[PDB]
Amino acid sequence: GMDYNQTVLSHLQKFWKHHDIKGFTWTLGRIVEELPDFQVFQVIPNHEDEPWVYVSSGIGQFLGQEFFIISPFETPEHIETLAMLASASMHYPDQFQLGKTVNIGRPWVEQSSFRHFLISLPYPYGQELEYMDNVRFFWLLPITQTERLFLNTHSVEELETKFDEAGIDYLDINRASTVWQA
Repeated sequence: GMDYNQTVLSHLQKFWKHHDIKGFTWTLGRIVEELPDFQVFQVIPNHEDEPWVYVSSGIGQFLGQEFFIISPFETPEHIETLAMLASASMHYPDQFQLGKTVNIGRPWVEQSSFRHFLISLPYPYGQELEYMDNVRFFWLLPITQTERLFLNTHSVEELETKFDEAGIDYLDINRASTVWQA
């Protein structure tokens, strides 16, 4: 509800003290029945060399975590994606845990080929963002289609090693895959 959403907003505002943050709500849609008062918060860049961050608010009251997307540009695609994930996480909470992949059902942004996220610790931001009393903030990291397939026969730890070693640019909608299979 409102009090919980304000706790999330305060948490984000404290972490990004000098950024404007916009909140979004629904008065129509899956949200209204399935997760009343759910919000998305948008952390707005101060300059062209900074990304946009979209953060859920409301999932953590049931799941113990919220999720965020780091985007190279402004797009309501992420608002739409997070509403879909709010519904999915209420139905299938076991699939919305660290180390799980999320099938977006479409590219994360239109021109990318990446259709999955890997639910990750918030490596770009650290522990000050990760924890807020009773609730954690996990990163929806886009992964390539071949990376997703790789996770069927290899661990998340192995993939995360490949990510560290490549130094993946998670803001590049066309970054190279870090894995190849025969």
